[PDB]
Amino acid sequence: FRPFKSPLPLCPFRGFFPFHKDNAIRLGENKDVIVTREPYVSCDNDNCWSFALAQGALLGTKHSNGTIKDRTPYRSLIRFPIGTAPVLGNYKEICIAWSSSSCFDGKEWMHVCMTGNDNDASAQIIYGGRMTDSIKSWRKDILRTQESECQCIDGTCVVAVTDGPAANSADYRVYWIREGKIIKYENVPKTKIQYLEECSCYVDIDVYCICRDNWKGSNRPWMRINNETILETGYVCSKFHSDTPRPADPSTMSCDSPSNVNGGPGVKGFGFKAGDDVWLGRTVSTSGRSGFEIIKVTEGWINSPNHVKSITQTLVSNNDWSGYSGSFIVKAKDCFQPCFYVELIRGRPNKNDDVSWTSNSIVTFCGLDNEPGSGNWPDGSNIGFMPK
Amino acid sequence: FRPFKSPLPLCPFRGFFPFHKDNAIRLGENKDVIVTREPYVSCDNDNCWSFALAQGALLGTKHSNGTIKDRTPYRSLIRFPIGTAPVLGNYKEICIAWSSSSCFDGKEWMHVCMTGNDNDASAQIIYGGRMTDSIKSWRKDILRTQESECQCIDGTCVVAVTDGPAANSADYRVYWIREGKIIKYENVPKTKIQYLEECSCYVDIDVYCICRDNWKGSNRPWMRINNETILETGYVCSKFHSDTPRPADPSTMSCDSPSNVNGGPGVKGFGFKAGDDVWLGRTVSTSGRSGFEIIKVTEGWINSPNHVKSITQTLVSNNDWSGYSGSFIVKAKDCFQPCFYVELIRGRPNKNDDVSWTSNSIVTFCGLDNEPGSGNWPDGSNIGFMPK
Amino acid sequence: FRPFKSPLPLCPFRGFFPFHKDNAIRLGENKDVIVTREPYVSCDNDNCWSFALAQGALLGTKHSNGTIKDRTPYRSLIRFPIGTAPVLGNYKEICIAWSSSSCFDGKEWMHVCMTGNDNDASAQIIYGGRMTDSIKSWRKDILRTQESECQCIDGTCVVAVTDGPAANSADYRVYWIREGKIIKYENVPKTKIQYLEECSCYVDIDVYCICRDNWKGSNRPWMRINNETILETGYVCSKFHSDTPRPADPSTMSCDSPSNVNGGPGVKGFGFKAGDDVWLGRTVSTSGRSGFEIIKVTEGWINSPNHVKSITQTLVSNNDWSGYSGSFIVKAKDCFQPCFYVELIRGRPNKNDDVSWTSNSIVTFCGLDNEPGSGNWPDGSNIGFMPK
Amino acid sequence: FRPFKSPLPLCPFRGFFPFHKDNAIRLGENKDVIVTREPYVSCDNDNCWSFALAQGALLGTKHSNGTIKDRTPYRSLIRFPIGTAPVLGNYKEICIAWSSSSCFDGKEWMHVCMTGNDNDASAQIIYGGRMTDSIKSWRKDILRTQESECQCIDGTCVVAVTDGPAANSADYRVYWIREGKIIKYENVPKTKIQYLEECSCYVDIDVYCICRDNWKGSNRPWMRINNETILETGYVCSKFHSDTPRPADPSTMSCDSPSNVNGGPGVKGFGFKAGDDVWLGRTVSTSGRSGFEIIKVTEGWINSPNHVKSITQTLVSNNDWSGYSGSFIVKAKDCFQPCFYVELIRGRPNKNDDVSWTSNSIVTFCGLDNEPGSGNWPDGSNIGFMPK
Ligand SMILES: *[C@@H]1O[C@H](CO[C@@H]2O[C@@H](C)[C@@H](O)[C@@H](O)[C@@H]2O)[C@@H](O[C@@H]2O[C@H](CO)[C@@H](O)[C@H](O)[C@H]2NC(C)=O)[C@H](O)[C@H]1NC(C)=O
Ligand SMILES: *[C@@H]1O[C@H](CO[C@@H]2O[C@@H](C)[C@@H](O)[C@@H](O)[C@@H]2O)[C@@H](O[C@@H]2O[C@H](CO)[C@@H](O)[C@H](O)[C@H]2NC(C)=O)[C@H](O)[C@H]1NC(C)=O
Ligand SMILES: *[C@@H]1O[C@H](CO[C@@H]2O[C@@H](C)[C@@H](O)[C@@H](O)[C@@H]2O)[C@@H](O[C@@H]2O[C@H](CO)[C@@H](O)[C@H](O)[C@H]2NC(C)=O)[C@H](O)[C@H]1NC(C)=O
Ligand SMILES: *[C@@H]1O[C@H](CO[C@@H]2O[C@@H](C)[C@@H](O)[C@@H](O)[C@@H]2O)[C@@H](O[C@@H]2O[C@H](CO)[C@@H](O)[C@H](O)[C@H]2NC(C)=O)[C@H](O)[C@H]1NC(C)=O
Ligand SMILES: *[C@@H]1O[C@H](CO[C@@H]2O[C@@H](C)[C@@H](O)[C@@H](O)[C@@H]2O)[C@@H](O[C@@H]2O[C@H](CO)[C@@H](O)[C@H](O)[C@H]2NC(C)=O)[C@H](O)[C@H]1NC(C)=O
Ligand SMILES: *[C@@H]1O[C@H](CO[C@@H]2O[C@@H](C)[C@@H](O)[C@@H](O)[C@@H]2O)[C@@H](O[C@@H]2O[C@H](CO)[C@@H](O)[C@H](O)[C@H]2NC(C)=O)[C@H](O)[C@H]1NC(C)=O
Ligand SMILES: *[C@@H]1O[C@H](CO[C@@H]2O[C@@H](C)[C@@H](O)[C@@H](O)[C@@H]2O)[C@@H](O[C@@H]2O[C@H](CO)[C@@H](O)[C@H](O)[C@H]2NC(C)=O)[C@H](O)[C@H]1NC(C)=O
Ligand SMILES: *[C@@H]1O[C@H](CO[C@@H]2O[C@@H](C)[C@@H](O)[C@@H](O)[C@@H]2O)[C@@H](O[C@@H]2O[C@H](CO)[C@@H](O)[C@H](O)[C@H]2NC(C)=O)[C@H](O)[C@H]1NC(C)=O
Ligand SMILES: [Ca+2]
Ligand SMILES: [Ca+2]
Ligand SMILES: [Ca+2]
Ligand SMILES: [Ca+2]
Repeated sequence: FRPFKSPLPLCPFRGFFPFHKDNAIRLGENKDVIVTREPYVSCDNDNCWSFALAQGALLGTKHSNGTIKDRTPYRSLIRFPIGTAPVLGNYKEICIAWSSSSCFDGKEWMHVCMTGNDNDASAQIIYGGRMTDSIKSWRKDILRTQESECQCIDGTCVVAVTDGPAANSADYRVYWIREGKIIKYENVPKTKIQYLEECSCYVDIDVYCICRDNWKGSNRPWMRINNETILETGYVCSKFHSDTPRPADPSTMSCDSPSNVNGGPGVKGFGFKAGDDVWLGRTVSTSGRSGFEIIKVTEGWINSPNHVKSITQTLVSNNDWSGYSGSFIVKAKDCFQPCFYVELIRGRPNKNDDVSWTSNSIVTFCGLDNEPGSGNWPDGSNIGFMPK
Repeated sequence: FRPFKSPLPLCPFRGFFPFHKDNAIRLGENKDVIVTREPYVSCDNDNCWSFALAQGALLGTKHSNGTIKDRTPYRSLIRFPIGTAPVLGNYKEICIAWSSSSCFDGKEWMHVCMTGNDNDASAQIIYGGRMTDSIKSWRKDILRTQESECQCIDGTCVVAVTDGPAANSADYRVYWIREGKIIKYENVPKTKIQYLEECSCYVDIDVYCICRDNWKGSNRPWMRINNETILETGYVCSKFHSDTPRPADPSTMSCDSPSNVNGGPGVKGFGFKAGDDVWLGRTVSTSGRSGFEIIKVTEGWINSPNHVKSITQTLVSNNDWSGYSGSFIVKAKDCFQPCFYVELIRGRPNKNDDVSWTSNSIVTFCGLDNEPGSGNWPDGSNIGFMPK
Repeated sequence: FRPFKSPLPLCPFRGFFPFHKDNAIRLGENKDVIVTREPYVSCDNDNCWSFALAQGALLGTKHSNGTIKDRTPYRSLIRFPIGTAPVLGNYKEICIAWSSSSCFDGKEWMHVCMTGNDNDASAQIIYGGRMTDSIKSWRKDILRTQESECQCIDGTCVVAVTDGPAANSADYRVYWIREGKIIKYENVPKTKIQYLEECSCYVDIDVYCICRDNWKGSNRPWMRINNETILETGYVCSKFHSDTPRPADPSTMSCDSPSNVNGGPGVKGFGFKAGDDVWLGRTVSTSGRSGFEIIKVTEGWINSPNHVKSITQTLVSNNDWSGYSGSFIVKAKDCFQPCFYVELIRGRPNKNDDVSWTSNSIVTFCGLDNEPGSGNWPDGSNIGFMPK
Repeated sequence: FRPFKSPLPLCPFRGFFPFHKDNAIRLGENKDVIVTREPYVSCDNDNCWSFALAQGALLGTKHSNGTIKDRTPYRSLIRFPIGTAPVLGNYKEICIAWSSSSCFDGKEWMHVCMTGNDNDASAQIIYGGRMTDSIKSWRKDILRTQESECQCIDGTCVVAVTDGPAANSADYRVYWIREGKIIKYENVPKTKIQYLEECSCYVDIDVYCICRDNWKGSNRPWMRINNETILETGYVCSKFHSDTPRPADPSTMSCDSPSNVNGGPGVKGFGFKAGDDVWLGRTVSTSGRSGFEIIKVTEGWINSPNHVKSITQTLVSNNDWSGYSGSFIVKAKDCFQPCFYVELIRGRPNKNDDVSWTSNSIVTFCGLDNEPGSGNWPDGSNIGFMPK
């Protein structure tokens, strides 16, 4: 018997520390590793797990040629031990999916899995391994979800779902799901947020989601959500923006609207509110998906003339490829510890990755109330050693 | 402590949704995957599992040459995580078998495994991992069983077993087995059913089995069974037939006899009675094992002038190979959810699959009381990429 | 909490039925499988397991060349799921060993593992994964044990151990071990038995062991043992002998001494006393390790003029290689079910197995009180397909 | 519910016996095995486990070229079943690490993982799978730890940590950690010990650590520690030294200071105090990392004119490569059994290992109060068979 996960505050932290790293591309040199992208991490009562969207092919085989393609019927959400490379001998297949989210409610896993035609997709809700509910595409344009962990409070899980065009109009919703049954949904208000995709969420009493505006905002949109409703929305105030591409630091402080510059295409990313301050992950490059750093911006959560980057940890050098990044939480004593993963994409379309496939490895970090050291934890593969 | 599975009704449903897909042939390009055919799915209290008859060889090796052959001593029933490809690092060997059925009674797994010479086979009954009973061939002509899950109610498992020629006379029986001990059997009445093989069964209070007539019927025979006896028998009334080959729609309504057209060879398939209606899986082709669709036929379970195909979901295109299909159930709150798998056969004898082996992948779907979208989930292998 | 295994009688049986088969050599064609020999089977409360002496090399690699050699420091007792091929992704290493025995006492596994120099070996006793005791070679000539499961009654495990020359003098002992601690040993009386090695044991209230005389007896020596002492000894009375080599049927009835013909080298084998009758496994060939059959000899356990082979099941044809065979038991309701495995050796020194390695696969059978069918379950590998 | 491990005495023993051996290099001939070094063993309530620092590459692949390098971001502490080779299908990734220690407190695993830049490393403390605390490099010169198991008494784990130069000044500390939270640390007194690295520890009521002086001592430094503080320190009195390199036997008795001869570079090793006597592991060679033997020195723990080598077991011949060695304990009834592992390094820089990689296999031994036999258990690989 296990209770449902509760609404705990975020633990205090002052830096991020290297946790797990899978070295999946390096370890895939002899064709053992499953091709993936859009990885994330989520934990149950006992263990943290790696999740990713597999491509139904082994890295370096002929079927891996062309895996830059985002949506195929051969993509499945898979789970494998955290920090391990995904191989046929260690993975589990969760569901057929080209977009997904997963979260553990304290008793069972819930997953949200989208698959099917772009104009007629459906999301399958899996709870305790059983398919319990579904969502039908209502805008017939790539029904899609977080690509990282959802969050559950007192038995009700909250997940962000989008249907509609990129870089233009589109519907953005939150769904509330309890024991695998959809309870209700809300259309996200568009008073502030103009575009929202690929939300990265965590719990700090309430659920906070920091997402991707792929049209007009180089600043990230966000929502605060509880077990019943959407409480607040906005864009991250920080004049130091954290999407990619983005303007050079320092840029504009826009708490209530997109920056209206360098809006697309964006990249999935995350952040953590801490009092009036905010921590934001971002690529080191302002233009491309290279490097990864996390910054703390003093008073960055609020409207203030005092935004300053008080801390910058460079975790993946700008000479190394990155990709999506997302938040996850780990229960501590009476608080949730903030953690994140970084997707390290290798292959197409990265300049000079002369192989025909596209895949990734993973690195992860967790927050502690201690001072960090420094290092660099990139994918580490020599692309010239790899089967093409 | 777990109770025996009970006689629950089928859940309401109005469409089928993509669940798990293993992409086993694609993932087998580098010779990691075990050669199989006749797969199925069955679930215990905690997990659903893939089962299949392995061929005692890895795909693309020299020993895989000629695996079109149905019965050898090197075939074993194996189990592997649902939606995963079967590899040496993840499989379990259940028993030596070239025909099988498995079901979980709420406490333990039962398996029925036939092996040996065509004219002197025996079925081994395995219960909780121990060999507990057996059936000796009494007609000395390929003693054989469902190739999908059996069903257990209140501790008594029911399984269909056949001994005798194809496309001609033969004995068809149901066996009742409790904690691995055979309690009784009955010869299936031949008042209506003329041929019965490869039953696909599920629970809707009672056990319903929809099977394969490989001689005179393009319509499928069926039985309703409880923990003690056979309650009813017939052929599916639907004027839209669901075996392969079969006449073009619309055909004859034959509730009580084979259609007497396009009788053989047939293919293993399934259906679900829903009130007076029936859902039937079938190949898209009326002649060959290509494509897969499921249809709902209004009043298709009964004698009626009003049969109409109210819903048709095309799940595997007619340009893609299919194969056997079968039902399985998953316990929900107070009902059983109807699900099915489709075997996607690649290799011999499929036209233009120029390899020497025969194997399959798996895709699965479950029923929900929601409207589905649309898509296509075929095997997906480029046969020209495969080791021959 | 689990009780110690009790002294139950053997279940009634009238035939043997195919259980698990690993097809390990066939599945090893692509170099995935660990080289082994001297396999056996033993079960705990929940599962049966395969055990074997690995050679510290993968089949078909350069390190597999020369693995006909019996004793090296690179041999370990390994365990893997019953009926699966042993691969790096599924095995467990139990202990360093070039001779072993294992048994489960109802609570924990005990293993006996010999390794080291031929003239200074030691046996390590492992209990619940901990090394708890040891036996030092006292004759300095290949201290060695059963190569199949030992037996435990009411917490005391019994295992046969030999030290000394082949085809000549030597010490034969039984050891009693409780929770991994050696309690006592006895030198086996030489009033009847003249040579004893590689005992195959089972429980029928008491422990019965049927062993290998490698010097003067083509008939098999046997012992009856309880939790304190050796109760009786003899040679199997049956005038149909069951070692290899052996005289043609019918031969001499020798209840109390070796046959004094075709004495060596012998092969590990087994049998089951059933009332006054006996079941004996044997190679089909009277000269070599080819084929496998089991016979029932009426009144074969006793001195009688009425010995007749009432049943003969041929399980591996004489055209196929066999090897060691041994008994194991599986708890049923209030009796122990008799089962056995057969080692199917491929490679050196088998005529026309033109490879440089030596390894095996496994097939297993269990007894039921039903009539069997017939079949053939040999290794099944085409040696010409194998890496040499 | 499990209690914390208690302060038990060491069991009596008079010799060491072969336990588990992985044969990892032999089994890695076909590129299945993960490249490692700095292995060790540690046990929980149920099982013993192998741990090692992986190099994020498979043995014999192009990424394995150059793995002699000690510290990279691609190194992770991994865990795999004891005596098995580490492969993608069986390993778990514990944390990112180029130096580590692990121990089980009776309830959960704790790990200490150092990674990052040489001049700015941090140690992450993992407890029950969660990152709970950290240590920041305070001397900015390769913050580092035991490379073998730490020890926990009554819930408080003790681990030795070093920061600073080799063969010169440096800080050496002990940290006390409880449920993953750092409680306190102490700088090790330098009244006797002048250099301390890579401590091998065990429990004999208190924690005893025997370590490596890499500057001035061919004799090994040691500490005795309890759940609150450092109790005593010294160098092992034995006039037979046990580091590598070292003077030939017999050398100087130095209980309170380094020998001041053959001081560096040293090698990680271990020993066990037994009354006034001491057991010491050492390479057979006095100059290089070849062979392995363990000696008992009568009165070797104390200042005495009577030091004599009463027992010498040669476990790996001087013709075979060895490497690091370390202690671990296994709970027996009311005492802890002393055990050890030996790292068997193959590849660079070993003379005539003409491959581009560096890796290891493992062999292990445990102490019993019985007389041992003799044997040789080296790595066993033919380096000429290996992919380079
Ligand atoms: C939603 O959860 C509340 C409990 O959580 C509190 O209120 C939330 C809206 C949010 O602010 C959390 O951080 C708070 O901790 C549930 O409220 C309980 O309802 C039951 C039944 O009415 C009642 O017996 C309890 O007193 C309430 N508990 C508390 C602490 O107020 C509420 O039912 C949840 N709603 C849904 C739709 O599940
Ligand atoms: C990656 O694949 C491309 C494309 O392969 C072709 O189209 C695929 C959909 C499939 O049908 C393949 O069988 C086809 O070959 C490869 O580019 C092709 O290379 C072949 C052989 O050299 C050549 O005949 C074609 O003209 C090429 N087609 C195109 C459009 O460029 C490419 O070589 C593959 N990359 C690697 C590293 O193998
Ligand atoms: C078969 O099962 C019944 C219980 O199931 C009911 O009857 C079946 C035939 C079928 O119609 C199900 O859908 C029904 O739910 C067992 O009947 C029980 O028998 C015991 C012992 O006699 C008696 O104490 C109970 O009252 C009965 N329970 C009910 C609900 O009637 C019957 O024993 C089973 N038969 C066998 C051979 O196992
Ligand atoms: C698949 O196998 C066939 C048949 O192989 C032959 O018969 C088998 C039972 C076994 O004994 C094999 O060793 C035999 O070679 C292969 O067809 C044969 O190919 C060989 C080599 O080219 C040729 O000498 C024979 O004449 C062929 N035999 C026949 C009856 O056609 C076939 O090539 C294999 N397919 C693949 C893709 O390897
Ligand atoms: C050996 O086991 C007996 C119990 O088993 C019975 O006697 C054996 C020798 C054998 O014949 C079995 O088949 C029988 O079932 C133990 O006897 C018990 O001893 C305890 C302690 O003295 C006593 O309280 C019980 O009454 C005895 N039980 C029975 C059924 O007689 C005996 O202790 C065992 N000996 C050893 C050395 O472990
Ligand atoms: C199996 O091995 C033999 C022997 O290999 C030689 O001795 C071993 C102990 C080891 O030192 C190897 O490196 C040696 O090569 C092989 O027979 C040898 O083959 C080589 C190469 O053709 C030849 O130079 C030697 O003269 C042969 N030695 C002997 C004694 O015959 C044999 O070829 C191997 N078998 C296979 C299938 O590879
Ligand atoms: C450290 O452990 C002691 C108990 O262990 C004893 O003392 C150690 C220093 C060491 O010598 C061991 O070998 C001994 O077995 C803890 O002492 C207990 O403290 C509690 C709370 O004050 C008290 O109720 C008990 O009486 C003490 N138990 C004993 C046996 O004396 C002590 O608390 C531990 N200290 C820390 C910092 O955790
Ligand atoms: C092991 O690696 C060395 C070095 O490889 C070179 O440097 C690496 C960092 C990486 O950049 C590689 O791609 C480089 O090739 C190999 O030595 C090189 O061999 C190549 C090919 O023969 C040659 O062109 C270079 O001159 C060599 N470089 C040096 C410094 O020697 C070496 O061959 C590898 N060993 C094995 C067994 O493959
Ligand atoms: Ca943007
Ligand atoms: Ca038909
Ligand atoms: Ca003999
Ligand atoms: Ca030194």
